[PDB]
Amino acid sequence: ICTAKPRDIPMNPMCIYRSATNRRVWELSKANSRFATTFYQHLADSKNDNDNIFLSPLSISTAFAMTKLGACNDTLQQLMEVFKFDTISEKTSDQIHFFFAKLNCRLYRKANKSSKLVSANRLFGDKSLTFNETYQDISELVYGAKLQPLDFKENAEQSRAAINKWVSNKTEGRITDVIPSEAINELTVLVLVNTIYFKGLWKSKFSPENTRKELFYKADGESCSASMMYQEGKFRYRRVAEGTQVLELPFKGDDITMVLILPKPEKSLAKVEKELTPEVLQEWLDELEEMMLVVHMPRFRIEDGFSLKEQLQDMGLVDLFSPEKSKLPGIVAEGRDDLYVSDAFHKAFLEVNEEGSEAAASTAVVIAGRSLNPNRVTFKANRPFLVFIREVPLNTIIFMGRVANPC
Ligand SMILES: *[C@@H]1O[C@H](CO)[C@@H](O[C@@H]2O[C@H](CO)[C@@H](O[C@@H]3O[C@H](CO)[C@@H](O)[C@H](O[C@@H]4O[C@H](CO)[C@@H](O)[C@H](O)[C@@H]4O)[C@@H]3O)[C@H](O)[C@H]2NC(C)=O)[C@H](O)[C@H]1NC(C)=O
Ligand SMILES: *[C@@H]1O[C@H](CO)[C@@H](O[C@@H]2O[C@H](CO)[C@@H](O)[C@H](O)[C@H]2NC(C)=O)[C@H](O)[C@H]1NC(C)=O
Ligand SMILES: *[C@@H]1O[C@H](CO)[C@@H](O)[C@H](O)[C@H]1NC(C)=O
Repeated sequence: ICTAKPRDIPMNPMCIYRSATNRRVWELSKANSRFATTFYQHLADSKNDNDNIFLSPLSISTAFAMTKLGACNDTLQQLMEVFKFDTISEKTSDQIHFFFAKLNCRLYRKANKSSKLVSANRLFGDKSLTFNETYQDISELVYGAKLQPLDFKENAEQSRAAINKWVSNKTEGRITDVIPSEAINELTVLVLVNTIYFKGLWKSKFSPENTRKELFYKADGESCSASMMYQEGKFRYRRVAEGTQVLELPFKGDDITMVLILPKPEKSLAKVEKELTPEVLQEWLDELEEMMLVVHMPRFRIEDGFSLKEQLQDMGLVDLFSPEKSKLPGIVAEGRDDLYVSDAFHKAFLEVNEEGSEAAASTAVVIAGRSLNPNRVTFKANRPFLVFIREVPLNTIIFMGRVANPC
């Protein structure tokens, strides 16, 4: 529950780590964003400069915190480090989860229903096994993560298909193939899943009479018909250092806003992407002022889908993915120490139009399946701009991306 005190909810898991109440929530937002930034940069490195990039970093943190609940030692420590939970001012590693839940409460349970922002988590564990009873309870109590019994052992590729359809249902059709083909096997014990959906209407619309098809040129040497939108109004805006523009497009309500970032034409995104931090982002935010301006942005849809393994390994999640060293003895009943994350996937969808925006994303951590290779199917394109959908009052980057192809 959201309306509760720190001691009230007995959320003491197995392990623990070292290292008014509203300020906890806020410290976790700083943590989350630091992860978000860093995760973004590593992920950027993996991709081309001209490739699209979209994701919910909030989603990832959530799914990995869910996982954290049955972690121990060199798995629990790394989890806190990598996801900057070891930054929040509190001495115990089980205190993260009370605040994450409260953050989640603020995010997904508001009276202000200008824009729709929902989330659904769920554990899908093998049917034959028994899961630690405290584990289970906290999972559902803190995150809302019910445990659904699927037949990993026998009917494997249909349970892969049932988790995907579950995500699909919770993301209004947008997120369809979270779990890639052939990743859930006969040994798959548990699959931890997050889901976030957003849909907002602009605070000020783009009339559809003013949209114009104009052609877009890629770095390879190709053309596509972009659909530019147009509008004129007062918008929080700033031309910052190096001739970079930061424009903010608030949604009906003012609580959630889309924040664009475009570099001076000559320059690339790289410089800005390489120096991108939470501090940097808030600087610009504080700088912005109300301005009469003409906005031209595309009518477009981007979808991004990837594994988090290599990237997260790079930032320090090494034990968790390791078959020999991974430490997760709070999940099942006996302490099965053959629990290790095979692979973890993410998939996001962005759609911006005249009427507003729709964003969806999902994260699925898979315990003991296979670890497949990055399945890449995307093309490079020119002149990219960063997008960020954020919740103002609670300092959280919900979605975050780099649009690079508006067709
Ligand atoms: C994801 O799965 C959800 C269930 O867990 C499911 O949501 C439920 O869907 C039904 C839709 O049939 C919702 O019920 C609606 O309730 C109102 C009651 O006021 C009805 O008016 C409405 O029926 C429509 O109304 C007409 C009758 O005047 C009829 O002619 C129309 O054709 C139509 O049937 C529904 O009965 C229910 O509230 C939903 N929520 C829950 C929690 O159950 C989702 O559809 C599914 N989403 C996706 C994307 O798959
Ligand atoms: C489920 O996990 C809990 C902790 O995550 C385990 O219980 C703890 O066990 C130690 C002693 O063995 C006690 O000091 C703690 O107070 C226990 N917690 C509770 C709530 O009992 C528990 O052993 C696990 N259960 C199973 C079946 O494995
Ligand atoms: C891991 O942590 C538990 C308690 O936190 C401790 O008992 C154990 O010795 C640690 N090390 C290993 C290798 O398990």
